[PDB]
Amino acid sequence: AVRVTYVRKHSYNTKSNGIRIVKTAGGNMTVQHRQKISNGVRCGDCGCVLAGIRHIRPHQYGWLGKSKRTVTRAYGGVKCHKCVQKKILRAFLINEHNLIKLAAA
Amino acid sequence: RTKKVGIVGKYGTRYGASLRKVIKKIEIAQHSKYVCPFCCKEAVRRTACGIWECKGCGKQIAGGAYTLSTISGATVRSTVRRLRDAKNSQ
Amino acid sequence: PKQVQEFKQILKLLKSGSIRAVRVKTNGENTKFKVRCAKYLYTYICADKAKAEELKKAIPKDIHVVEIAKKAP
Amino acid sequence: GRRTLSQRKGRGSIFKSRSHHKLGVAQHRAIDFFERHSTVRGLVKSIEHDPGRGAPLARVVFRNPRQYGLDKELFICAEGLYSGQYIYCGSKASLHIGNVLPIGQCPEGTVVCNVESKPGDRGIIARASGNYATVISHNADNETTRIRLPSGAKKTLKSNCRAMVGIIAGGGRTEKPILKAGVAYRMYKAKRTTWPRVRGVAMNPVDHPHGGGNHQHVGHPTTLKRSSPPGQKAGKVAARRTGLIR
Amino acid sequence: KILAPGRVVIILSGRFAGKKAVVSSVNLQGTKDRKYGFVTVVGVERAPLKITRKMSAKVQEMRTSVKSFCKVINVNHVMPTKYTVNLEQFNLIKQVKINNFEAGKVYPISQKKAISSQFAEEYRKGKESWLFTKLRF
RNA sequence: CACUCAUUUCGUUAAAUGUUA
RNA sequence: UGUAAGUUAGCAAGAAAGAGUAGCUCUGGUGAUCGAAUCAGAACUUUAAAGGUUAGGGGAAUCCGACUGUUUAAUAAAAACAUAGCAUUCUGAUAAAUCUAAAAGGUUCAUUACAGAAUGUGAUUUCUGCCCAGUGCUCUG
RNA sequence: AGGAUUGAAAGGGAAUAAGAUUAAUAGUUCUUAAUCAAGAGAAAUGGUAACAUAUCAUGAACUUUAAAAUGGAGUGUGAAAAUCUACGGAAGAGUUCUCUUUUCUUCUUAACAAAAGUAAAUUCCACUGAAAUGAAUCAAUCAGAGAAGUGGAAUUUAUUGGCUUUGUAAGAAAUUCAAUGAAUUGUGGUAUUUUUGCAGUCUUCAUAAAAAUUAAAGGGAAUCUUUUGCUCGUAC
Repeated sequence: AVRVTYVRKHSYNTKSNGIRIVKTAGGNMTVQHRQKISNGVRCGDCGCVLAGIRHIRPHQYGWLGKSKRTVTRAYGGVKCHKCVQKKILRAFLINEHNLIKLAAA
Repeated sequence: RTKKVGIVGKYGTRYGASLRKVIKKIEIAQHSKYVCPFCCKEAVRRTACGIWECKGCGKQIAGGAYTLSTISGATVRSTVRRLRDAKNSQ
Repeated sequence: PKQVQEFKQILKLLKSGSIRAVRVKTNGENTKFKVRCAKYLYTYICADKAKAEELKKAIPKDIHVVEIAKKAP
Repeated sequence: GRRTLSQRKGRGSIFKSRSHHKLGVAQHRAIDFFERHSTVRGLVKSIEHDPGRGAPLARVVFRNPRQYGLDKELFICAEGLYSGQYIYCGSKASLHIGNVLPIGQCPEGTVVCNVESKPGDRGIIARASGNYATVISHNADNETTRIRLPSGAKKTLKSNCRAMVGIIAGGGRTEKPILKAGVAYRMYKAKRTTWPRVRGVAMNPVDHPHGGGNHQHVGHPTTLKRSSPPGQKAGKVAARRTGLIR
Repeated sequence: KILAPGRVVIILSGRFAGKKAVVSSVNLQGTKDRKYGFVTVVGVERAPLKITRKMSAKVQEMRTSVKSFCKVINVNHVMPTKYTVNLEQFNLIKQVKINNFEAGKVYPISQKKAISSQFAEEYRKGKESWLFTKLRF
């Protein structure tokens, strides 16, 4: 087999020193540098991973399109649909209860 | 499989019969499931010492070190409930 | 490098003044029209000789054209 | 002679607390008008494990009484607290588990925890696992109340000293027998450097006052006065009694 | 009937989550294309802003404009309220039928602005108040 | 014995203390 | 294939003890809508087969330490140290211990008796007898 | 507005690859092809929904959320590479008086992007409402706070979007032949190992960093081309 060497001067297998050995022209293999695996967005209430948003590095969200870093809904990109649905029902039902309980019962 | 050394069989023969018997009672309770006080599902499992999380129900409950509710904290809950009634009613 | 897909978009590339150079590579099966623009190198894979000649005529006369064959320049 | 290990512990070089992963300081919120004369509501967002302490900690979020924003707190969780719970702090708070009330509002016999020794000092007593203090009696003549500390001693505090109603979570932690020296080694991961304790008799005369001779023995009485200088105060200090009590 | 024409509802999910809408037609059984219980709702996408005495009349009228939407929504995705409007006052809502909705294409902007204009006119007269206030989640 | 006014130990964004209304 | 006393019932245990193993020619079992090395069996032949390399000697008792771990770099690796278990002492935090010449100084302490600090013995089982005169320590005198 | 300096060439971090080249330097030079940062030239739609639209489709103060950013063990499994191997060959070499349609060697392709064809795992959404209880895993585990089934949405899989394929791009490179010019560069595998993710299980009196910096939300104040990219290390 073909053995390879690090290209940069980092000699230790740290988290930021990940490599991939891929085949090149002529049969020789070159060394790449692979990105770290990143987490996604979580709902602020239930801590569940949000859908519709990619799991990329924080600085790479700026390069994405405007619609690719959020969801077209209230609290989109910070609250899940279950998280939001309870917020709406909490807001309406509590105010309605206050209207009859107090406020000229 | 084993006559009487059920869960402390992982300790082999190296901690004394009584010490293995004392910890056997605690480890059975520590790793068991408990009935969720809010959704009544046998799904509460300890994560850290004093933190009990209810799996299929999404609740985090503070409790005992190795059981969901201690007997000392059970009477305190009933003591405070009785004291609150006396304060509320005269 | 980006690839244009059908015959319409390539013409608008030569019609536009953003062009910088054109290289035509003839392969054993098809011929590629590589338009060197400011940012990218657009290429069109033409498999029809009749439409290849039409694209050759549409090249503005004031731009450099490189014809490549089995031997590179 | 040399300096004993008890003396080297006071300089605090390798004996400093291993408090790097700790959540923070666990205490009540700073006392303001809205808690002296009214009540505030706090949401229990999560319950976490504070390294180095046996009881869980609660991340309570009070909204704000005077400005716009949030007030993120960090309480010592009472047994029975759950995520999403509403707790109330204030003079007019109801007598429920987890609420923080002035000690004078608690009826006699109430079980409280995280009691303040001085009003507004954010909790001193009854903070370890499963620990609590009991209200003994009140005294409206001088605005003072009596409570029973977890050690059994009685203490007289101002009636507006604050405490949380309930038991500190995590009780029964010390009833589980450590079996391995490794488990005891991990217990002090977020604590001080104390664990592997070499007996004084096993040392040399230079190292310890117990450093013996040809036979491992102390040689002199192990009960000492409180006025003994550091470096000789090894053993039992001001021991009223001694031996297996009956 | 809980879901009847003229009833005011609150949308729970979708792009218009938390908006207030008025029911036009009800179909609990569903159709061949619509395999669910649904209602046709006319809602207020953008609630009016508050106005003061300092703002000029052209700014006041602009600030009180109402942005409306017409949408078919599953009956499971709306929470009915106890409020009802008079469908005679909002006559244009009566003509928002199921057949007016074509799946895939944009709703006609002419009908949307015609309802939007009349929504703002009734808000200016102050006849309906709970409909035209933004719900704070 | 009573007080606070030096003094001690604290807490806060010195964020409604005390007396009237 | 078989495996004893003892035992904290988990082990002792690879206990101990015995038989088989090569080459060649075949058969069968284990799948998917052609393929995997694996297992079992049967003929015949020989210099009768793990052994080129690699690769546990075993049993019967006694003493010490319970066990995993650490140690005198350069004559001592242990029965010494640690250990978990047991027990004792002080301390309500402005405290206990304790560094500093001093200090809105420092450490355990981002701590609060299920805690902090000081000690002895050293797992489990069984048991810890009598003595407060002397020297300590203590007293609510 | 909230707290000063320094502290990592293994922690966090905007963005570059292939081929060629030198007596010696090369993610640094050359060729070709890219990327990043900082500059210059009354406010949209679609889907029931999960959510989706080459910038599109305004969004200030203030506040909140998420990311950067989190132990270990063990099991299963997706993909790539290496090794082994099946089919079909092209080119060269080795052995050959004893045979061997034989043994051996080459048959490759980057960053960055595209979107013919097509996956595995997980989480959600719509319809319906499960007991004669079903569904499933190596193990588990799950279900009227709603299973299974049918049809969908999203994300992860060493860059865009995981794999084949495509642009780059064969014009390079590899192996041959002739004396610079010519030839080739399929398709597979329910195999092993390494690497890289994923999914749930277990374990703790252990719960296993922060900041720079980035994005989103709530609120509603106001009304394609082109330029530049400094300092220092870089030999062995």
